[PDB]
Amino acid sequence: VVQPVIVEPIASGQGKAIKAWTGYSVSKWTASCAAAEAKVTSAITISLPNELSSERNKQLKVGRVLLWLGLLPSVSGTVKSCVTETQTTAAASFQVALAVADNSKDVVAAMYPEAFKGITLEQLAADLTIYLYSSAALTEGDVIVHLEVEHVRPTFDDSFTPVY
Amino acid sequence: VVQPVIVEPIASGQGKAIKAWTGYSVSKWTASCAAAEAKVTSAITISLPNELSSERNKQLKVGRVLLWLGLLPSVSGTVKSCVTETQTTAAASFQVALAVADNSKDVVAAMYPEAFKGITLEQLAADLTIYLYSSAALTEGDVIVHLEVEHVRPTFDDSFTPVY
Amino acid sequence: KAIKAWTGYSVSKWTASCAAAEAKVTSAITISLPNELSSERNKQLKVGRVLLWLGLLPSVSGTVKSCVTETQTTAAASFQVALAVADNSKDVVAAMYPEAFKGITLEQLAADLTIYLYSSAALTEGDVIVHLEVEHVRPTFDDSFTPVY
RNA sequence: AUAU
RNA sequence: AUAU
Repeated sequence: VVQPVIVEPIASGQGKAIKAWTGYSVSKWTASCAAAEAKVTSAITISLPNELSSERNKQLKVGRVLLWLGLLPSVSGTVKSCVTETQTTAAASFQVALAVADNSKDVVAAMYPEAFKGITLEQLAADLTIYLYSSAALTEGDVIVHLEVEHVRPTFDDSFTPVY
Repeated sequence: VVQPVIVEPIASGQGKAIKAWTGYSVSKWTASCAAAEAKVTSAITISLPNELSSERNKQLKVGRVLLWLGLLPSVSGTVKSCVTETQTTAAASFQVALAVADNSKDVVAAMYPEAFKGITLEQLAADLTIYLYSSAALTEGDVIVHLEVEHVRPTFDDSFTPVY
Repeated sequence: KAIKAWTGYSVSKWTASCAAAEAKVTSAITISLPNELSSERNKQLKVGRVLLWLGLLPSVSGTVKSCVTETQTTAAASFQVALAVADNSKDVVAAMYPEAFKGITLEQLAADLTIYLYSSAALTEGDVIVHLEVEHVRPTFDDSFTPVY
């Protein structure tokens, strides 16, 4: 039997949003890029936001990392990123990366399910780095790297600080 | 209906002792305090006592923490303490302490329920410090700081070191 | 009798080469993880029993000692603290570490502790090969192929 | 073997 | 995600 199918076309914002894990919550930050000459791989350090910085909030567990890449309207060359482990020549990140966000493709993203699981939010901040590459020269703000990280939902959100 | 009540007086030792958590035990150590002039906040590094120093032992997780303050009979000014995250200006500890041991009040202790939870015993020793303030000059020996820490009853000291 | 590993735990064995040093010097060797255990995720694996060998060359004569103990300030002190030391003067040239590193992460093994080597006589690089075997929870990942997109 |  |  041959089922005739019709492919209804989707508009941009219509992708399935991925819900987080029961008892986890996604938080997202942005990292503005550095300036660099063409074909230079730059490193960007993952900086934790603030809420996720107290000693209790730091020990949180991670468990799905999504890499976005919001380059601006006038950029031209190919741009790439990957969140890998701190590499010793930067470019090599791209040779091990389990996923690379390339603007050359339809979706400029990278997802890391089963890759950085069970890591401490602080651990994420320490043994991994974000790498950026572009075949053109970048200026202080062309590529804004979005990092979205799932982690156990915190306990402080639940109470007031006692008094006394 | 109005309930008549009599408030029978408690002497000193008569306070309730707080029991630990099933699967936990409390270790206590003393930290003698160095000398300093009046109105100066000093820093005291939390040093791990020996049982809790081997690597297996170093990773027990922390539960609730209690801070005592045993100052000797000839002291006079106000004395204050707290265990906060290693502050950049010793005196700011007091602006962020969720509990302060002021000797101006009846009980000279500070407890830390729901704060510091889940941290590693080594982490305690690393990213936190004790601060002591007094309105008068101190000499090495007054104000022995007592620190009592809850942690997973160690699996370790349930066996001898092997032979051959 | 060969010691079986634990259910779940598999044993990883790897070597490290001698450093070429002078007589009576306690040198230090850094434990570095073998590539298979090198991913961010594999590093989080928990350690179990750890064993230490000593595969010295047939002509090396003198006493050779080794122990795997927490990173030291004064290398030689390792021996005064080592829960087990490997000698060649003894019938057995091993150091078994039961209950001593039980809850550690492979990552911590590579950071928190080091390997030390003493020899009464001076050594050439490669005179003594060090074998270190670590029980670690079997990595889940070995059962999947890396995705392709 | 055990533990959370 | 797994899986306990």
